[PDB]
Amino acid sequence: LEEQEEDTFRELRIFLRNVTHRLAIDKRFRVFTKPVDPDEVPDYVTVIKQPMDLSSVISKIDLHKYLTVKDYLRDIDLICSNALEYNPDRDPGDRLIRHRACALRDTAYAIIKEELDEDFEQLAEEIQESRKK
Amino acid sequence: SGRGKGG
Repeated sequence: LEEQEEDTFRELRIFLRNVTHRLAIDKRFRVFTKPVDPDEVPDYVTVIKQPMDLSSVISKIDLHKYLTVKDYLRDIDLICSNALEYNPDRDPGDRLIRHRACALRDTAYAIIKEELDEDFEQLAEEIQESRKK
Repeated sequence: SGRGKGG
């Protein structure tokens, strides 16, 4: 019956956990594995309204907040876009974190492009569509 | 931008 829809989302979460783990253990992305700490960056909350990082993405997977890879990528994109919005481009550290943000985005999209079945993704998007009704 | 990290 409609068990098939839950099976789709279970398989989607298992896939997302795997992709996210590969990102989180990549040394390039260490800086994105924990939330930005206001004690170390006191002006961060004055720039960035919707913080995101890989530990929060893992929590969101487990609490069923991603029904599609589209929505998952929205949060990977948000990690990157927060980093490019917040961080200036004035010293070598700034350039490094900005290049890392783009690489996080590019790496996640490339894994998805390579490993995600398009008909599987499309089914997840269309179930989400039917549940909007 | 904000002021950046490491400061």
